[PDB]
Amino acid sequence: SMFLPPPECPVFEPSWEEFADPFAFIHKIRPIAEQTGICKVRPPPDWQPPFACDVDKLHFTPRIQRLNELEAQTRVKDYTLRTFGEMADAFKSDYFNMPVHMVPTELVEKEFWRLVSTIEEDVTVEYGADIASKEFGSGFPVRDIKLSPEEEEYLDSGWNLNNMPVMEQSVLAHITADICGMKLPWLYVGMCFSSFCWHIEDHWSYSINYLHWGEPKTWYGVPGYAAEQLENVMKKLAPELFVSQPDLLHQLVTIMNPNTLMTHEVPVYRTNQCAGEFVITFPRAYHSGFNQGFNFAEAVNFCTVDWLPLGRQCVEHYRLLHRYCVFSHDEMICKMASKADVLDVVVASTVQKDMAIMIEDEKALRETVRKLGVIDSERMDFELLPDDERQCVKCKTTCFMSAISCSCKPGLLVCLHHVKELCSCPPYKYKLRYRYTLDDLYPMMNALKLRAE
Ligand SMILES: FC(F)(F)c1ccc(OC2CCNCC2)nc1
Ligand SMILES: [Cl-]
Ligand SMILES: [Mn+2]
Ligand SMILES: [Zn+2]
Ligand SMILES: [Zn+2]
Repeated sequence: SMFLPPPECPVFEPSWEEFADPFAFIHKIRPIAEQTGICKVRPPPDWQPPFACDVDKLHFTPRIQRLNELEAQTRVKDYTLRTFGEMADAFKSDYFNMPVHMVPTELVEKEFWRLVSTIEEDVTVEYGADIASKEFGSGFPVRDIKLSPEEEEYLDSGWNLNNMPVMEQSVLAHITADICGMKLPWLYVGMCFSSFCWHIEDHWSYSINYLHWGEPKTWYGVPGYAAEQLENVMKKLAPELFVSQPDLLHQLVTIMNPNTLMTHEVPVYRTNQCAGEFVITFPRAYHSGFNQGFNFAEAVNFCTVDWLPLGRQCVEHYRLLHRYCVFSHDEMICKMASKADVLDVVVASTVQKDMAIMIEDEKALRETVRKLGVIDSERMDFELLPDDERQCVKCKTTCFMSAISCSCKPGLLVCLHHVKELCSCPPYKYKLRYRYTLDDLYPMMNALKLRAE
């Protein structure tokens, strides 16, 4: 009745030995956590990263948020940290007529789900969300300014979210294109009820979230295997969310009661993330939540070797949806292959397998377009073109292995799945533009094998 909290997601308390290597640890808990989509990680009691900031010199531009269930919000779009904190505490204090920390978390949760489902209430809140910048930096130590001995100890921690993307078992650790959205941490300043709508990460990546300080962040998570179930429920109740969008900056997302999902047989788990704790989201695991009060979090995307095959599947799914890519998965694979001699050996082995599938798929595609009567061809360094100059006109995929052009429509490309979609000219007028021949690729494949042994 009213709100039934979902069951608790898994909570892990690794020893320092377990904890020291984030990638080994994540791989370890994966059979458990991937069944629940999210999990919480409590670091060893003495892992205590130093937090320090001047609340008067940190500025940011707030986003405003209406709180209505099923209402469309867009994924992306001046306070000091102090003036925001004052506004945030006053809001929670006045809303509940209580001291801001005496408000029970159970109560804030039940109240959140009441207020979002009521048309009459028009509660609006504000929050901060931006990548690390010079005007507002990471909450973790970074090199620059003389650091304290305590800060230096955490500079190279695997769990320092600045390091995670560039560590050795990370797969995005070598991507050329400056995907600032996916290897840089994001900073989040929350207040009571400010919420993150249901979503999955770009390219179905992992995310790792650290709550540096403040009141808890409440999470709901859904395991990856249930992603399409959830989408079907949402399509049915809010179809306006699923119309086509002109770019990445136009994704539509919404607040939705997890009990609604649970009624439709979608497994949902919850947690309250407190200061000093990590939440990890797994590939294609839907998640949402809201902040209990004034707080400060930091989060980053990442991709492990476990993720690589899912990344390929995600881009295929993006193609089916005519959804824009953040980067080319094939380009990332080939970039790594080209650096095989310095790859971690397990990484080399995993990349080799994805590359084999890529090559077999590419062979079949090239044979198909040849049979359609595309004969002329020319090598092309796709990686040099801005993304918006190499997207398939039909399905918006970022091209890299190959594409079709026609002199009839200068600058336009289709991927090889959409050869019929470029123009009315006969295919013999087309050119196949390709990055590699088979012969270019097999030394790269062999290098990976040698590195992998
Ligand atoms: F996977 C690549 F290496 F890119 C690749 C794959 C296939 C290809 O052409 C095939 C298919 C058409 N006949 C010759 C072999 N050329 C290059
Ligand atoms: Cl409302
Ligand atoms: Mn997320
Ligand atoms: Zn296409
Ligand atoms: Zn043409």
